[PDB]
Amino acid sequence: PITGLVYDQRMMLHHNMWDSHHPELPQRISRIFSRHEELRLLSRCHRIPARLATEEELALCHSSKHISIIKSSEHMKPRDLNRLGDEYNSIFISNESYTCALLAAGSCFNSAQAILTGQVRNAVAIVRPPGHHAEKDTACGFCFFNTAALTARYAQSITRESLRVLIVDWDVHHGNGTQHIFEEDDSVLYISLHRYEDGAFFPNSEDANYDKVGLGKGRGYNVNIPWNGGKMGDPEYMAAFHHLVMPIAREFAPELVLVSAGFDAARGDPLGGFQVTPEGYAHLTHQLMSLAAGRVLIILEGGYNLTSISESMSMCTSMLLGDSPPSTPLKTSATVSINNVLRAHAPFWSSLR
Ligand SMILES: CC(C)N(Cc1ccc(C(=O)NO)cc1)S(=O)(=O)c1cc(F)c(F)c(F)c1F
Ligand SMILES: [K+]
Ligand SMILES: [K+]
Ligand SMILES: [Zn+2]
Repeated sequence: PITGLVYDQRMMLHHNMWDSHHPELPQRISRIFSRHEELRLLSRCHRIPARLATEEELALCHSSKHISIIKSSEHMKPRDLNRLGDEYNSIFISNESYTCALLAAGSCFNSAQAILTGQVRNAVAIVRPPGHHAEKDTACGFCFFNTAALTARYAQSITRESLRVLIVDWDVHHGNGTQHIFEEDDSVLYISLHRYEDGAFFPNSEDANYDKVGLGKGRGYNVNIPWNGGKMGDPEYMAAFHHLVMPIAREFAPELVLVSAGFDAARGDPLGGFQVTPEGYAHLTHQLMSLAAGRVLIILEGGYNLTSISESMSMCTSMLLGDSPPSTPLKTSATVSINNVLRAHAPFWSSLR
């Protein structure tokens, strides 16, 4: 009945040479770690060591070319780091970026290992850079390799290839890379909540809309819950979990739950525009703990208000440790969104009928 925690300050070395105020700050992870200490959560966890992902583990989800190109940045001069970064959508690169992305992924592998070997029940991974925009063949949106996707495949690689993994992605952005990597896969259920605004919200693709339900054997195993019409918060997220995430997840009956846990839907986030509270994130975590015999790994993705993400992710760890959850009409467009997803997925999930 133990909660694992992974954090390594080396992941702070990834930085933006040209704009030291870029919102994907090194101190994102140290602020979260400090708040865990400050709230006396750290001493209640089992510390799991960070490690580098291997290049063969990266090949679970990424092409050898993508791996080689990102690895080549390790010794690039600033001019070439700027040029390579600019070939992607919203990427900055320093000489330490590749190392840090390996550390983020390997830390989560070690956390998934600790859960699956029974050394801990659940775990939290305070990692950067994030992962969920990363595609098989390209970097995107502050992400180099798809940490959560890789962790799902790593978990399958040490148990069975068809181990049922649920990925709940509550970062305010669509995890396009995660969706694409698993789009034909019935072993990995991807559920994303994200601001959409009819394609105007980053990453600006109709791939994030509710009618993208998966392909082939994966049809039904991709659930997009897209928000339109401005600011959402706890009522909308609790409703989406009650009508959609939890009924589908229970029917899927995952053997492992990964949370792509960006905290940029948080109150105070400058990039998400939403108002999910730390208590709200606590309740979302508490709900997910009812799945997979409690085998839940929470993985930091985005989230840019340092105070918001520190309080929100700490509230999640508090829930993993077994603490009692803390203590409103939906916006009309949120009801429309939830009903659109319900109609899209009732063909595949009996719990929605
Ligand atoms: C496009 C916009 C949404 N951004 C990129 C982004 C990507 C991923 C996440 C995330 O959290 N994904 O899960 C959050 C933000 S930006 O930060 O505001 C931004 C930063 C810059 F440095 C720029 F030069 C620039 F033009 C710019 F738009
Ligand atoms: K998401
Ligand atoms: K899928
Ligand atoms: Zn995000």
